[PDB]
Amino acid sequence: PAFIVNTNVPRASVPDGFLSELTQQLAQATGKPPQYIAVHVVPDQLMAFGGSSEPCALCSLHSIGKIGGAQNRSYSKLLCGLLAERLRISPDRVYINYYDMNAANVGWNNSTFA
Amino acid sequence: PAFIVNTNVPRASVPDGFLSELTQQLAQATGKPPQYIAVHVVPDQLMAFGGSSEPCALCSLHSIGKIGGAQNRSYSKLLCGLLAERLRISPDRVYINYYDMNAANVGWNNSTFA
Amino acid sequence: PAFIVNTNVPRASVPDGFLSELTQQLAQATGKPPQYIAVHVVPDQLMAFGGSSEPCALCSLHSIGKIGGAQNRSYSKLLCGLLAERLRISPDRVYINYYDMNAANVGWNNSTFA
Repeated sequence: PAFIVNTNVPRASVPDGFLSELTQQLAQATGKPPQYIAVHVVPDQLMAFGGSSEPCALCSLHSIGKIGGAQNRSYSKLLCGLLAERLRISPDRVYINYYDMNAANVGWNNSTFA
Repeated sequence: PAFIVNTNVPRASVPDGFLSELTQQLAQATGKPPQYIAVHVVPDQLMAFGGSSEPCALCSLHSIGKIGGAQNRSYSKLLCGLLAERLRISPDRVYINYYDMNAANVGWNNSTFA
Repeated sequence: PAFIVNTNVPRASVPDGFLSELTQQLAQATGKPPQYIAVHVVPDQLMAFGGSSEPCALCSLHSIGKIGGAQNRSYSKLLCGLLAERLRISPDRVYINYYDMNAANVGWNNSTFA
């Protein structure tokens, strides 16, 4: 799974250990080994949410399965909670797009997961 | 909706008020309330379009509905127009990927839209 | 087609010519003229893969068709090879997501490709 967060929060406000925390919580949430979890945080962005430049985030979670109605509600509580606690972003200024990827459509290690 | 523009145009060439203009025009075009429109502009990128490093852009528009053949043509005229007027990017050096998101696959405010 | 690479490798480690090499090889691989290939490299990112911050990459390849099981295996061999040779990224620390776009969902030149 791959989790990406783009935010207008500055780099200095991203705590040491945040990528490691996301890796662990995402492994737990998705049930996938942490060795397969990729995380990417992009601070200092030029962004607005509802016209406003108050802290906000646009995110994505891509996974081969483990994506669905109940699972995605659960992920959103988890991830919005982490963004609120660690980056001081209000959950109502976060979008997370969930993508259920086909294994044939994910490249890794010179081949695909199919 | 969420609109992301990645461009090799430098930051200093992005005019003041650009994120607000995007937010407004996208609310009008999509019919969505402006409080739900998110916008993200990423200048100074290392990019090429058709092998050339002349001004170009790669963009995305994600929306829960309001995506389709005619609607996307209309969006592209609006958005290419704005990139041309405000960033001086030729419309023929812009790609815009459109995504119709299922409500269950968009997280916001600790839950999803489903 | 549009190919995006996000990496923690620093900007100074991206060799001269790399966007052109990508453009050329992708044109050959996809069969699309190079005039229609866009490439975007994003270095110096805050990323972890499998819990560690050795060189890694998260990439995407969007194309109108020319996406499928065998094709995508072939693209991954090519692209992981290039990231290994030019950026010194181990192919087991690369994910590439492949998107088969509908022509009506790709904006260009004030309209769509439909």
